Amino acid sequence: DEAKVPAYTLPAVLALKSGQPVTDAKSWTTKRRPEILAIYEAEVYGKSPARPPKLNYEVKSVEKQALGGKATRKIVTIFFSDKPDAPKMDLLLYLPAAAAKPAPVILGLSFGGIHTVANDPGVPLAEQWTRDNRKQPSAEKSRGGEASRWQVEKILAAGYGLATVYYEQIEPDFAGGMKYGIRPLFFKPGQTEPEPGDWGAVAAWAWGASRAMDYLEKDKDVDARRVGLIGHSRLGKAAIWAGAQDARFTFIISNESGEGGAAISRRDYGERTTALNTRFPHWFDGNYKKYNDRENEMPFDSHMALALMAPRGLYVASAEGQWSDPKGEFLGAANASPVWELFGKKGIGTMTMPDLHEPVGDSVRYHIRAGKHDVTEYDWEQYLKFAKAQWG
Repeated sequence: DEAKVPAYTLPAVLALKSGQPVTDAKSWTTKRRPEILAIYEAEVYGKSPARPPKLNYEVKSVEKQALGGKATRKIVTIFFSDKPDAPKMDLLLYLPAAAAKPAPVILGLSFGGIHTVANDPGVPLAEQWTRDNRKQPSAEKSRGGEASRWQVEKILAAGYGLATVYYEQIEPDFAGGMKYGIRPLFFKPGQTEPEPGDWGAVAAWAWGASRAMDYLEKDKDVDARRVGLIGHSRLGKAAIWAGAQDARFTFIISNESGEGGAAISRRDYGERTTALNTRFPHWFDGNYKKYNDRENEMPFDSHMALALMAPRGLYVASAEGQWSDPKGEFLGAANASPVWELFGKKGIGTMTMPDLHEPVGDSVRYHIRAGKHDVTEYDWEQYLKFAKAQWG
């Protein structure tokens, strides 16, 4: 019920903390954007390490005519650490078989192992984490189980490749899972746990997407100028911050990403933040918890986080049907859009929430669709049109 939504005044994305106004793109790039990035690094997602000077990886597998002659398939292992039994991740890549040149790639963070992304028997079954917080090999019945969320046939049809990484290889997603992930790798000598401004798990997943990018820009069959990033749900939060931190993504797609993602926090009284920091204490850094239930007012809201993409592409999307707030995510994008105008680009183009199946916008796009929390065939149809507008 929209009459029950509190009203509020958003922090001004185009004013500095002093109150001085941001007057042009120069001033955004040199003054305001660094200040917004610093705010979110300290109070929300946490400080991450710098880019590793050298990527340690191995191309484990390269096959032709995969997917019924439709694709070239690779599988690449990226090591976060020389040690043994150390954290590492398996990047799956499908490039179109007919590719005459290095091809654009959509990179994605996946909720399942690489065997869930297509119905491809050449792909080894991956060990996944379960409802009981155990890790164990996946059953063959699970192959292609996420296939409808990735629609690889449409992507190749459009002339593009798809790259995916299973996110829990970077850090498993349950409270207590940090010890199995990359964050312990960067502790100071005799450091037991993260300081309250250090990266949390969302930040860790984002940092992994950027190491996937490190590899994509070495692969001669990939157009390193034409990579984008997609994430769903909690991984849409990750994708927002990876986009903020990593200028190489020409666009990000953030599908139904909620609180700490695209959604405007001030549309409730801090209860989503508490629920998240309570149930998922690993997601955000220790400073974020002071904002629970408005015990402190946030010196930010989500339109500022989304503006960290400007002037690159941004697609926000929602589903009609729950525990989500689609209009909150629309208003995230619409209130970030002024920043794209500083650069001569077009944003959402409206402040009125559209109806079902009516995509709006140019460099910032939005749609709401029927159905449940998911990624569907309808979504990818609009995403691949976005991608064409973004890539030429």
